[PDB]
Amino acid sequence: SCATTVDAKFRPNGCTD
Repeated sequence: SCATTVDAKFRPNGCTD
């Protein structure tokens, strides 16, 4: 899972969850 603990805008743009 990509957006999970920290932030979606910190992790890569268009990542698979």
